[PDB]
Amino acid sequence: EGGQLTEKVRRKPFSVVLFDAIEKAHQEIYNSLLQVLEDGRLTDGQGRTVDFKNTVLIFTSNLGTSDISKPVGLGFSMKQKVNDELKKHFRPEFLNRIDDIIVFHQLTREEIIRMVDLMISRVAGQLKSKDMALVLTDAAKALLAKRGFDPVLGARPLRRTIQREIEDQLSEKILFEEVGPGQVVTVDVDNW
Amino acid sequence: NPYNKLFEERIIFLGVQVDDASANDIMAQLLVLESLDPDRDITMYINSPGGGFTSLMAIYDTMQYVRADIQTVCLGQAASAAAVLLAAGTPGKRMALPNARVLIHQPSLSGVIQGQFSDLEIQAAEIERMRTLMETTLARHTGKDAGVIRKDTDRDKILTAEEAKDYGIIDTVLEYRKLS
Amino acid sequence: NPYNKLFEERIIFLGVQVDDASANDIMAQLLVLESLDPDRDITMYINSPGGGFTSLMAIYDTMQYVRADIQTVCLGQAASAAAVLLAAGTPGKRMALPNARVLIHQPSLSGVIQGQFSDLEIQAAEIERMRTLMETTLARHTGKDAGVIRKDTDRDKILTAEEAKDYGIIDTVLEYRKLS
Amino acid sequence: NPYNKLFEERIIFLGVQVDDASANDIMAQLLVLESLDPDRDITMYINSPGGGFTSLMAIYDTMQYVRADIQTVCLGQAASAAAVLLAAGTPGKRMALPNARVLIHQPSLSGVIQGQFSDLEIQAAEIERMRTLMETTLARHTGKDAGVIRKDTDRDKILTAEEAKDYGIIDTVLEYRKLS
Amino acid sequence: NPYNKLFEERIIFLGVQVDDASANDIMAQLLVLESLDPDRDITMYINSPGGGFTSLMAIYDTMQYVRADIQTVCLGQAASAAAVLLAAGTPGKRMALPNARVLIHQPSLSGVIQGQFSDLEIQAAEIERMRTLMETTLARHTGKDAGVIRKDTDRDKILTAEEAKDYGIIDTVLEYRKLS
Amino acid sequence: NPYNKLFEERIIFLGVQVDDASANDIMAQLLVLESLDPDRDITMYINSPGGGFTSLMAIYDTMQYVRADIQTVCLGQAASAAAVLLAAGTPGKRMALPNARVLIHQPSLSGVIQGQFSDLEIQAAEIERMRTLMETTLARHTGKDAGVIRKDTDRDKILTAEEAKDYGIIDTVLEYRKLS
Amino acid sequence: NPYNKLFEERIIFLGVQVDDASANDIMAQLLVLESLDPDRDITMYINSPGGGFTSLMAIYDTMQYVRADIQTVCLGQAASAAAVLLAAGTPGKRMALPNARVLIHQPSLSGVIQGQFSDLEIQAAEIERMRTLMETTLARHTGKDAGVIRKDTDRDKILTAEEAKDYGIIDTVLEYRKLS
Amino acid sequence: NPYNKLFEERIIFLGVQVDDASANDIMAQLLVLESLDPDRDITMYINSPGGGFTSLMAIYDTMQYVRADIQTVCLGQAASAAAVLLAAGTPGKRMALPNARVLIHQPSLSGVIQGQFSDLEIQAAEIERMRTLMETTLARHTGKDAGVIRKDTDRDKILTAEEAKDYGIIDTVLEYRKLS
Ligand SMILES: CC(C)C[C@H](NC(=O)[C@H](Cc1ccccc1)NC(=O)c1cnccn1)B(O)O
Ligand SMILES: CC(C)C[C@H](NC(=O)[C@H](Cc1ccccc1)NC(=O)c1cnccn1)B(O)O
Ligand SMILES: CC(C)C[C@H](NC(=O)[C@H](Cc1ccccc1)NC(=O)c1cnccn1)B(O)O
Ligand SMILES: CC(C)C[C@H](NC(=O)[C@H](Cc1ccccc1)NC(=O)c1cnccn1)B(O)O
Ligand SMILES: CC(C)C[C@H](NC(=O)[C@H](Cc1ccccc1)NC(=O)c1cnccn1)B(O)O
Ligand SMILES: CC(C)C[C@H](NC(=O)[C@H](Cc1ccccc1)NC(=O)c1cnccn1)B(O)O
Ligand SMILES: CC(C)C[C@H](NC(=O)[C@H](Cc1ccccc1)NC(=O)c1cnccn1)B(O)O
Repeated sequence: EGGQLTEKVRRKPFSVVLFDAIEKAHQEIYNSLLQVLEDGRLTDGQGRTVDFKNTVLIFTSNLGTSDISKPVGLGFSMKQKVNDELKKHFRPEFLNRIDDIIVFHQLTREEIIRMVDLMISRVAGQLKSKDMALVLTDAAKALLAKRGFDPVLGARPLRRTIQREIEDQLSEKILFEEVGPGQVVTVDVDNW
Repeated sequence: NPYNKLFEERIIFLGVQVDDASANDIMAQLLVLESLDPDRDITMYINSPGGGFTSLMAIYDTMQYVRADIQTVCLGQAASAAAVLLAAGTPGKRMALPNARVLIHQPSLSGVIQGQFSDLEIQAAEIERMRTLMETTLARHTGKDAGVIRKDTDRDKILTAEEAKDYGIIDTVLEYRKLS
Repeated sequence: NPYNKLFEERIIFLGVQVDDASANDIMAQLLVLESLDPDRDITMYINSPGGGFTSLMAIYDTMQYVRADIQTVCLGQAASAAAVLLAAGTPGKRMALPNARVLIHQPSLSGVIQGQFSDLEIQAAEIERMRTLMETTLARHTGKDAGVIRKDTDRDKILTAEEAKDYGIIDTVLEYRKLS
Repeated sequence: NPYNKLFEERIIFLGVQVDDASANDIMAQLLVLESLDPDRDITMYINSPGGGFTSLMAIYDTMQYVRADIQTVCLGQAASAAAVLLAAGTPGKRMALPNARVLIHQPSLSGVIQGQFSDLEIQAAEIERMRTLMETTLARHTGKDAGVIRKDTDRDKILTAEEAKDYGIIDTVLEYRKLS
Repeated sequence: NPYNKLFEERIIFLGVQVDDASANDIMAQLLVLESLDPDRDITMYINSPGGGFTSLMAIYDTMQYVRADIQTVCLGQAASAAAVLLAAGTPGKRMALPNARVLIHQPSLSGVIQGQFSDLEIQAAEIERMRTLMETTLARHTGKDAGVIRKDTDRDKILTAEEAKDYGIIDTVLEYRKLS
Repeated sequence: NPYNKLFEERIIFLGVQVDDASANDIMAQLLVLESLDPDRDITMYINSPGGGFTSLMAIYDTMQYVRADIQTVCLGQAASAAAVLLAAGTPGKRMALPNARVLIHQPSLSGVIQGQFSDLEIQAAEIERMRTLMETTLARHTGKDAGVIRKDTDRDKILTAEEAKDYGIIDTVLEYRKLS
Repeated sequence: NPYNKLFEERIIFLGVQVDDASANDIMAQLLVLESLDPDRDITMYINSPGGGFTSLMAIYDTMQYVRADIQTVCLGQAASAAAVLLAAGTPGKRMALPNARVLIHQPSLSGVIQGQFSDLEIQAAEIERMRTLMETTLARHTGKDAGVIRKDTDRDKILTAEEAKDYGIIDTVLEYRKLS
Repeated sequence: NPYNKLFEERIIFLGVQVDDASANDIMAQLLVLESLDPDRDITMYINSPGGGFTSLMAIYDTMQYVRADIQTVCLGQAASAAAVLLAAGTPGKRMALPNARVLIHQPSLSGVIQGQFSDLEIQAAEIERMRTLMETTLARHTGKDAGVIRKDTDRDKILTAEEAKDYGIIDTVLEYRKLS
């Protein structure tokens, strides 16, 4: 284990490899990754030609956390803050073979509630399998966007916010034994 | 390195004579700890003999600027500019060790500055508004009338930490934790 | 290291007496931050007692040269040359802390320089064009008539930050952020 | 590096003249060893000629603050502030080498300080409460009546370690271990 | 480190008083940038008060020796030797900031040197050929008659950058990139 | 680094004037070599002009405290404190180079100390018990009667290494080992 | 680091006042470059005001000792001892910049040395054989009669580089390489 | 680093004024090179003005102690103590550069030392046995009668290297190797 890239990427020449938190790694790690951006081939520790030829390689760095850390900074008072953090942290030999650098912004509240809409509908298909129905309301969706988002980590713990705040109280139906032919449950937690 | 581990645990150590270079270090440290975590309290340890009014109000404004609460702890001495910085902590978080000394006194020219009387009417109007600003600052932070502080800082007013609590310079005299 | 993290966040810290060596450091820092990102604003923190006119106009021209906007922030003092550098920031980005002091005064020879009267007619014509250039610079950046500044910098004109805003030295007195 | 290996084995080495900067180092070291292990005894080696009262009471309060017991060991000299810091160790853990010298004496102004008589009535009331605090501190730690210490520290009272044990400054004169 | 990033971008920063040690640094830097790329222009930033004639002609000959064009930029001051080094740049590449000062004056003995009159006829013949060499150098680089420069550097001739362009010391007054 | 390789081979090098800071280094080194191997002999090289009595008895007690035998080697000089530290080695392990100088002399106040006669009766009782302790220490280690040492250290008693062996300061004059 | 890259390209930079410590650095550098490549030419850059005769003849003998040819290049000044070191380069490899100054003069006591007349007959016989050795050295390297050099170094003989070539101090005045 | 590469090739460089700290460095270096290879010759380069007798006899005894032969090479100067260290090399391995200076002279008190006549009869008996030991040492190493050296070191005896060979200070005047 280690050298497992044979069973992954020359098993699948059409693949997508994600390098999460590349800013944490050592310099010597991506000196060996300079091959695969130039050539598309990699030399394994067991002597294989691990082709990265059709693989969409994607590197990842949250080199941006300044605004993220509250609307304050190091001064006495976005997109280009994390661009020059890559230049500060990495070597320019590594960054320029990469095709496009994609920067993500802070999500607007109207952008978050659409993600809430997409993910509340994922469990709703498993409710009408048992002829249950979460009657959807938009007042609860705004509170899920408040609780399931922070500007350091947000829209990743949104799904745990769904299962802790909705799905905990929908287990209270069968705790007090609500099955029937089907119960049209509507939940709204208090305002914050 | 023990000053690094103070600063990694968000403790700015004043320590020396408040001059320009000491004020420049703390404002660099107040804003970095503002940027590292603006919601976590900066602690400021004060063992200073004071000095400097523009260096005072450089440290004073910066520790009032930052989002973080400043926990001022007087170690053995807070004199002149440093006792104002000691009162400059957030209310409820101004601390002093039991045998720490708080020395409040009006601003003073260290050494004579020469000049024409028109030059000296301005250097005297400057130390007068240095004096009123020292008293207006120390009245916002001690809850006194700023004419009371003018009567009190007429001379050198040495405060023990128990009577710097009664004066309003600090809020808590620190109790010992020797588990013994 | 807190001065590095200021400079990595594009903050040039003036801090000390403006002399040659202090001017040499800032021009080295103004041009590096010009080359790192010429469209991102350089911030200049000023806690200086001033001094130097050729060191002033070395810092002044370089912070006027660079593509980046200079955000000048007065910390506790911008006396003499440093108040000219404080006005030298871009309009709308000249800041001061609330208890910062702005001290504008005409150029002065520190100490007597000897010489023949032909030598002294030139050293006096020099400080006269040092004086007019200090007033012409401070009139471009405060919006005054440069004869008004000659009347005002006749003596030491100490400006509080609220009345350095009214004078045009700074554009904003910085409000505090303590969560409070 | 032998001072690091003292500090890694939880030994704070006083060593030099107790001034601000020496007091600032020890309080940085007393609190780091408090945070590394608050239940394991800090040892304080004292070879100091003393000096400083606010620097004394900065070191004194911090070594009384921490959860760890302070083992004070006098090496060759514990004079003035040092001898108070030597008594400031926890009871049973105050040690001295057999030819170490303990010198207790009342506080003293190094050099004349000038001023009006109203200024000097306060600088004399200060050294009087410096004197009573030196005697009240040294009475908590030696078990004497604090008027006895006033009679004894009237002049320079040099104590040999065997008669600093009888005085209560230390608790144990250290026996030698040369296997021989 | 901002002086390294100047030197990595082929900018030699004069900055300080031209003495031996300052001349020794620049000749070390002029030849390294000659060896790194002899066809790419070295830029020389000048904020110097001058001084030294053998240190002048050490920097002067080395910046004339190298294959690279020397772009001289006057920052706030080019006095005495530094104004000769400012004219020592290649034609078309001699720059000055708009409020930079160019001060040309004949060589001078700093302080009295004693000796017999035969010793002083040689120290006076030396400063005379220091004077003619300063004028012959400054006539090659300004296009003047070297008797005109003797009349002009009879006293201290302060040149503004706009009239150091007319004098021939510099070729371009640098325009800004922020319009304020 | 040659002082590290002495210390890695358990050689403490005294070398300089015995003051506080020199005494502080050796006690740090005597205890580290005590902790590295308490059964392996520490060697102490002495080339010191002496000085200090509390710094003497700090080094003296520590080299008597440690479990390791102290091999004292006099290099070119052991004056005052140094010669007491030279005798402070373990018996049989006190060495001197053949042209080393051992200088024993009674304690002395470097410079006048002022004071009232009650202050000076104590500073004289101090140097008297400094004198008796210097003689009682040097009688334990030379096997003399301590009144003999008072007669001998009445003035400066320079001992050659061959007659410091007869005096009991050292035990062996070191023979040369040049293969020759 | 520009002095390292001179030394990595086998360039010893004299630069400063020839004293003991400057002579000690160059002899350390002359022998390392002797050991790195004894057949590749060491270049010696000279911008020195001279001074020292035993420091001269320490540098002189070492640059004559080594197998490598010494290329001496005078930068702005080769005075006294440094002009002897400038002639001390190998024939054909003694260079000077066009405005470099070569100053040859007889040895001199900096300051009065006192003593009995028997002591002063020897200090005068010393500076006489310092004088003859300076002239015998400078006659081996300039091809003059050593009585001619005594007549010429009777006073301070300033040589321009073009007339230090005619004198024999250097062999080539360096032409400029500005590609223009 | 050129002093490291001397020491890695077993060359101790004396270089500076022989005092305590210079003697302490060489004895640290003489014993490390003794421990690295006791059968390979240590080379000692001497460019020292001398000074110190106990520092002399610290270096002298250590270079006589070690198993390795000491090759003493005089560079430009061996004066007072350094000429004794120059003769202190092993026979056949005492070298000097051709224009090196060897200066032998009797020991001398730098500056007056005060005291009672009983104190001064001992400080004079000390410099007398400093004088006899300097002559007995220099007679073992030059093969002279030690009364001849007393006549010769009555005053300052400057020896050229060719007549320091005849005197017995050195054994070989070093011939040059410049391939030329
Ligand atoms: C109580 C507050 C206002 C601070 C006090 N003010 C002062 O007297 C000190 C004096 C001082 C200290 C160091 C160097 C130069 C001058 N603060 C000042 O800078 C100052 C200057 N002019 C008038 C009043 N104060 B205290 O003496 O430090
Ligand atoms: C806005 C500025 C120009 C006002 C004040 N200027 C001055 O007084 C300064 C202080 C100073 C510094 C060095 C040498 C002599 C004098 N004046 C000058 O820079 C100066 C320098 N040389 C000649 C004449 N004036 B302040 O001290 O900066
Ligand atoms: C036991 C404590 C008091 C330490 C003692 N040290 C002192 O005497 C020192 C010496 C000193 C230093 C600065 C200014 C004036 C006096 N006393 C003080 O710390 C002090 C400081 N300010 C006013 C009065 N005393 B020790 O020498 O007894
Ligand atoms: C214009 C060129 C020639 C330089 C001028 N000449 C000189 O006076 C300087 C002297 C100086 C001046 C200020 C500070 C330190 C040294 N150049 C010299 O070294 C010098 C030496 N002897 C006679 C004349 N000039 B200027 O004064 O620096
Ligand atoms: C052999 C023992 C007694 C050491 C002797 N040292 C002393 O006399 C030294 C005196 C001294 C020496 C150098 C610099 C400053 C002070 N002892 C002391 O430290 C001392 C301190 N206070 C009063 C008297 N002596 B040595 O000089 O004989
Ligand atoms: C031309 C060669 C000989 C170098 C010249 N020599 C000297 O004048 C130097 C100047 C100097 C340096 C240090 C101490 C006293 C004097 N002469 C000596 O080195 C010197 C040293 N001791 C006695 C006599 N002359 B030059 O002045 O540097
Ligand atoms: C020739 C050998 C013996 C050394 C020569 N002798 C001396 O003149 C030196 C010069 C010197 C150094 C330090 C302090 C006082 C005096 N004499 C001594 O070493 C010396 C040291 N302490 C007392 C008496 N003489 B040399 O240093 O001139």
